[PDB]
Amino acid sequence: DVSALQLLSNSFESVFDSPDDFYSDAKLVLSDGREVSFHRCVLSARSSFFKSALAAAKKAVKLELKEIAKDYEVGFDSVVTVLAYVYSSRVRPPPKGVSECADENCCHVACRPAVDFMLEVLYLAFIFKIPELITLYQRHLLDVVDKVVIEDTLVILKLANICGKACMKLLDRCKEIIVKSNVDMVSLEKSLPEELVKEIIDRRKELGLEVPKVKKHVSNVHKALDSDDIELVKLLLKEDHTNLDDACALHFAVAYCNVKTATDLLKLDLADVNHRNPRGYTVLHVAAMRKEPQLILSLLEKGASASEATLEGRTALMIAKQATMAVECNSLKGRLCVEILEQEDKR
Amino acid sequence: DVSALQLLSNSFESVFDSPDDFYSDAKLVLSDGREVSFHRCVLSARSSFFKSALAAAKKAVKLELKEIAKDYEVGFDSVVTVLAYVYSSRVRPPPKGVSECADENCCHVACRPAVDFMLEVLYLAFIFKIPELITLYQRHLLDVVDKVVIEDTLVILKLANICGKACMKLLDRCKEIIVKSNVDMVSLEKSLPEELVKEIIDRRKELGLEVPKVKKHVSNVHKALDSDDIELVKLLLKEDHTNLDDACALHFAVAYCNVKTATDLLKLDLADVNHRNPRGYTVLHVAAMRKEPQLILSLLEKGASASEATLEGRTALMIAKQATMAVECNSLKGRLCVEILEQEDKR
Amino acid sequence: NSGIAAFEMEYTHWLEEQNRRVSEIRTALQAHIGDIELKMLVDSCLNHYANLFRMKADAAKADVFFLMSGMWRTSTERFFQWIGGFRPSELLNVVMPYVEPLTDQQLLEVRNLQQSSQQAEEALSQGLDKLQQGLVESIAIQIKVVAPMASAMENLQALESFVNQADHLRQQTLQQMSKILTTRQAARGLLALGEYFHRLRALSSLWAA
Amino acid sequence: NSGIAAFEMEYTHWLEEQNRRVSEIRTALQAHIGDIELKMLVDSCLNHYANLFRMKADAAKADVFFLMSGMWRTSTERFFQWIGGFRPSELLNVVMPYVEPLTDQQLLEVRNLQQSSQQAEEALSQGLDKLQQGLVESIAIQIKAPMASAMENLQALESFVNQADHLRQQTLQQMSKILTTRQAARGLLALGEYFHRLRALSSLWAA
Amino acid sequence: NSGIAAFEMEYTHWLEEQNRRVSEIRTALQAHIGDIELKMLVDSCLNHYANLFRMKADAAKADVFFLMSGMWRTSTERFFQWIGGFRPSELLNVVMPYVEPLTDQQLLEVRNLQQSSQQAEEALSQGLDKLQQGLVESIAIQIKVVAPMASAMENLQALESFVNQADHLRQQTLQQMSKILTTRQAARGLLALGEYFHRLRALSSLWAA
Amino acid sequence: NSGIAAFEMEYTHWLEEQNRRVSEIRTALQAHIGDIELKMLVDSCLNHYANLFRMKADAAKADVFFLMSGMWRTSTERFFQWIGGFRPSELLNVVMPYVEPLTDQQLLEVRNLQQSSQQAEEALSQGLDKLQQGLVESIAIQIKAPMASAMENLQALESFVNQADHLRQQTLQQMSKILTTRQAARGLLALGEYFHRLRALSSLWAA
Ligand SMILES: CCCCCCCCCCCCCCCC(=O)O
Ligand SMILES: CCCCCCCCCCCCCCCC(=O)O
Ligand SMILES: CCCCCCCCCCCCCCCC(=O)O
Ligand SMILES: CCCCCCCCCCCCCCCC(=O)O
Ligand SMILES: [Zn+2]
Ligand SMILES: [Zn+2]
Repeated sequence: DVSALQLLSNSFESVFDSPDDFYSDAKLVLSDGREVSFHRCVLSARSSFFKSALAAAKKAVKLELKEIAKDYEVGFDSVVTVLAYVYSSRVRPPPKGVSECADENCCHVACRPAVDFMLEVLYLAFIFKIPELITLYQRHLLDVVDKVVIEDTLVILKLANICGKACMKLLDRCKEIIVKSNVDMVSLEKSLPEELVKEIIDRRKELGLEVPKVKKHVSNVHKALDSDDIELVKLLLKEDHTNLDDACALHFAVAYCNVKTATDLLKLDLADVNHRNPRGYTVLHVAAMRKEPQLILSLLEKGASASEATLEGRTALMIAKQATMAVECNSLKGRLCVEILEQEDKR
Repeated sequence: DVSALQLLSNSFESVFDSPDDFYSDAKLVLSDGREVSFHRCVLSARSSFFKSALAAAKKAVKLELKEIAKDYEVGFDSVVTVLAYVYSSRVRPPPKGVSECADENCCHVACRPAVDFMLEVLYLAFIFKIPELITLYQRHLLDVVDKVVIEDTLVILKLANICGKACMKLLDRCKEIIVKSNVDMVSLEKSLPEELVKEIIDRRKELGLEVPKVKKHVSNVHKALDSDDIELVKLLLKEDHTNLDDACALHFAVAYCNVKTATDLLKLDLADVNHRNPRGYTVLHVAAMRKEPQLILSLLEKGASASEATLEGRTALMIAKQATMAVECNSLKGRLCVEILEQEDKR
Repeated sequence: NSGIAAFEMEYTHWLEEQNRRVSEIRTALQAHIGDIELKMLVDSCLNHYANLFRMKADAAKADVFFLMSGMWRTSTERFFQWIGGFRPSELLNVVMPYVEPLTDQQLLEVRNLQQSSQQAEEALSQGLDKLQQGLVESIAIQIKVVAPMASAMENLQALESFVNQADHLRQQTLQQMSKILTTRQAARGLLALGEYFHRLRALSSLWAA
Repeated sequence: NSGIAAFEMEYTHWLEEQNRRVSEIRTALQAHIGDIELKMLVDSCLNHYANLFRMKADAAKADVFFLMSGMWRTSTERFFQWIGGFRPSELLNVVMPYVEPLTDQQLLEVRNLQQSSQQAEEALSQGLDKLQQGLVESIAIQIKAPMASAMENLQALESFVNQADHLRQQTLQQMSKILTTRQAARGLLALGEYFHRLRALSSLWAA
Repeated sequence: NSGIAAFEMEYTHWLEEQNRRVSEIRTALQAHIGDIELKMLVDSCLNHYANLFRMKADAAKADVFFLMSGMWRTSTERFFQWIGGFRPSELLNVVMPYVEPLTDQQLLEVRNLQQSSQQAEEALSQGLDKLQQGLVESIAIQIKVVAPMASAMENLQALESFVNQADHLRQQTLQQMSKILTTRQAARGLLALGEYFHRLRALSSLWAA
Repeated sequence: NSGIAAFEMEYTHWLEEQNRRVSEIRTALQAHIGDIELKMLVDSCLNHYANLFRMKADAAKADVFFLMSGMWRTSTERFFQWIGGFRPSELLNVVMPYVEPLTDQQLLEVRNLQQSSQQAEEALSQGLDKLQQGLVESIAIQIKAPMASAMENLQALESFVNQADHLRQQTLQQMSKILTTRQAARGLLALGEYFHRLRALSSLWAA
């Protein structure tokens, strides 16, 4: 009888909506500081993970999310959605702004905020061992992954590996997408664990694709830029074995290295700032992807052209808009960054 | 989706099936002393009565059902059924023996155990304020009452009046069934509250049905039997104005009076034992219905004939079988009465 | 006086015992116990009233006016006091519905008892009126003149005779009721009377709140 | 109820002061005084009765059943009780031979006082009897709205006691206004000796 | 002896300060702090090693044999003992992979340092061997016959001369490493060396469990 | 480590009792006493060496590394320490002039024992060199299985030190069986004076 079942669902959803009025006996604390109240029986029945955790904690109950789910920092709205599904078997939608970016032209289907929200909910469903939610959100990400940019597909693949064997479809799809694209070897090495890098290189070389080796001196420059050794890169360039254009040292410093290192690299002025890379991004594009205001300001004070587009036709303003969520324009890093970019573009 | 709701129902049914494993925080104790462990959140959500009672008890939580009910003694299987429906939203059939009588020819659709179980569940649904169970079991009793003996329809009408306005259809059907039959005025007065008897008599008068005036001497003897008198009735029978057979005093003493009074009135040997009253029941049939072994043994040792049948053709054996629950023939007064009458029939 | 203090303490204890015997008869009626064990309790209650009348006669041997004044009882019963106690015809009417049903013989006997109680009540009332007029007249001449002891003793003897005869009438009314009714009927009526007195005292407490 | 204990103590002290006032008038009457000396004793006796009436009203607010019971008076006195006190026409008959000789005007005034007081006494007695029977019946029905009836009937009893005491003092004062000084003193002397001998008699009897 | 007691307590304090310094090195390296503040910690570490060598020379004057025994070091370190310490060429080889990447100039400088260290090591080893045969031969004579003190005296000075030369070789090796490498590379190499020594101490504990 | 403190105390007392037995055998040889008492003194000294080897083996169980360092001996004797003790071939060279005169048969026996002792010493010294180099490399790799290797290598060192003490006992037994009582006594006296002179000379570098 579906009516009585829906009445049960409505009653428990009303319980979740006001847990103090229905004898809430436990609390789940997030990484930000906020907390969600929940009842021990419901989550001891719906999930095996919480049953084991609660039986171990009992040997007013607080559960630290940063300890049980440790491999991915999840937000508040994702935890709210997962717990709402646990109580009422109903997928509660996220509030406006969280799963939407700051680009009014973006449909907010594949932009970065929506991907991040979907990742957080899928990881929560994996940690809590809820197979139906896992399958539903894995299907969501498999439907959307074909439109998201490759740099975010890297993060999707990372989290798919975090979920182990429960997300085989998503992991294989992301691996195929990453293999088919022309991702730099340094990006793979600095974005994925050693196992994934080895697997991707083996699968790429097995398919007969172009897997060029890294120049030894260029690799030396990259590790020097990774160990905060500006004087090392200087002494190596004295040898004239490498050039900053062929090594893309600016792209590396802006993407992965520290802010002060990239600043010190810019203060030497021995590299074309508007130079591109095999993926087609300029230094200003990587500065927009990082959302670091000091890099964008120092690049604009050095002549960075903001009117250049990528291979897909996307400019720096679009990158800044699609990297920030709509909450910040409706840590003030994203907001400030996009504001500065907009100001420079209008000038 | 239906599958998710079914999974919710299954999880909470498993919760009810093992309350100590899922952190049970409340205990409903029955009238006998048995306890059922339940959780405060589920019943605070589904039942508003339980919410108000748990909110007042919270001012280690136990609820005495004999006190918040205090209007109808309820067994254990009916309480289990109501709590199982509260948790999992599905009705669970009682163990065989609770809703079945000792008559192997009875289909156990309208016999006394089934009616008693249905009434217990209906009263529980009324007290706990659950309208779906109220309507369901009101439907079951309405579908069944037409094939039940009138002496049980009296109890059904009593419960329908106790259960307030939530069972108007049941109350109206029971009143119609009672006023249609030829139930004596004394039985109505002693089996129903004052307002119900007044309403029934008003209906009987306005519907054209006859309501004979109570014979002043018959009423005097009935009050003497109600006051446990033994010496006042010898003067009323010595005044040549009343008559035990004319007043059915043996039937009255066996049906509604105490055991000692009926035994003494029978030992006076001043009335025909095999006399049939207006309804058509002998003293042996009334003794079998009352389920008191002393009356049956004293009747048989003095000459009570067991081969007579009532208006519907049912003999005393069928009544003694159909009055006891089946688990008792698989308080031991029912087993005692059935076995005493069976052993006496063997001699 | 020590006699009145003793009277007030004994009367308190009488009320306590009345409460005990009424509660015991409640328990006995509720357990539907047999007539034989019940009759001893009935006779105990009647004996207890007999002891009340005896002690009232003893108290009268000390201060007839105090007993007649009713000031040792609470306020609401005083509306029904007549020559040191209650008026039997009304208590009989009060308890009549609770002893019912009565047979023809019992109804005739009780109604005849009621008539005899009524005639005795009128005769005692008239005798009291004549006595009190005689006291007015004898006091008037005693104070007008500037024998007195003999007249005092005679008038106290007359008051003592009145109170004693009224207590006799009360005791005879009780015992005659005990013969016109069966044990069961008598128990029912005595229970009604006891509850009447208890509710009356409770109401007298409500009027003093 | 400390109110009744307080009443009994105040009434005892009233009796002592009454004894003092009777002694002062019986001593001044035998010394062949004039008018100044016999006007203050009467003004003080009258004030003392006024204080009696105030104290009786105070006791009446505290409790009515005890006051009506007359158990604060003596047996002899009791034989004369009527709605919380004595019957004025009989005490007037008692004192009449001692306030003689009266003039024709005084005689007519006294007889008119007697007729008016007799009619008021009869009407108050009948009203109290009717009230008492109506409360008897209402209590009988109540045992066999009740609180409202309780306080209304208690208020009615208090009101009747108040009107009877009022009439008592009105009769007092109109006598104090009709008569000259050399008439009231003889009546007060007779009254005082009457009460003292009556209390003596009662005491002697009670043994 | 007082000198050896002082040496062992002083060495305890040296070990505690080495631990603290390492704990500060790693912290600075992780916090990605700038070169200027890091250079103070680097030269402080070198000064601390210099103080170790100075105190070792002082202990060597008191009892050269104890210093050569390695008892003041843990058991596992004794497997690498040579005239009071570790083999510089092997510790440089140990730390080489962690200071990587080296420039071509740095690579030539380090391998030349390695060759000079190896030849100096061989020359000191041969000198020590010659000392040991001269001591066996000179001691053997003293018992056969019934100058001896003067020869023992020169022989005590020869042992101290060897340990002094080994400490000088160590200080030159440290100085050349501090001159070949940048501040960050030098810090990385010192970090590798410190973790190497700490892991050796942990293993030395582990063999005694 | 209480075991090493106990070892140092036992070895000190061993040295004093050794000094007493050397003095007793000195007096016995110089007085040219008969073979029986001298043989008892010989057996006492051999038992004392056996007790030294037993206590050294026990100390070796506690800490093989300390025993191998030879630090527990005095500084000058350390120059002659081969695998945890003295080299038998060198002590034989020391005593050669004092055990004279030897017969031709005794000379042949001494030279053959000397060749066998030299070969065993050389083979064990080579084995120790191999052990030390392999431990060096394995520790170097481990820092740059570890527990199992630690246990196996501790067992290997314990076995080597036991085998060296076995050689010491075997050479002592063979020489004590080859030599007559008087020659053995004179040789033991020479050996004891060698150690006494070594300790005395060592004392001057510390005083
Ligand atoms: C068997 C008796 C049944 C009840 C009879 C009640 C009617 C009799 C009335 C007299 C009761 C006497 C009790 C009053 C005592 C008293 O006034 O002190
Ligand atoms: C001016 C006074 C003339 C003589 C008056 C004599 C009678 C006066 C009556 C009024 C007072 C009655 C005394 C009774 C007091 C009481 O009942 O408590
Ligand atoms: C910048 C230095 C990096 C690491 C260099 C390791 C090679 C130098 C070897 C000398 C280390 C001296 C520490 C030993 C101290 C001692 O023997 O007492
Ligand atoms: C009875 C034999 C007499 C000849 C003795 C010759 C010397 C034998 C040397 C082997 C024993 C060494 C004694 C000390 C051993 C040690 O210091 O560990
Ligand atoms: Zn978007
Ligand atoms: Zn059946």
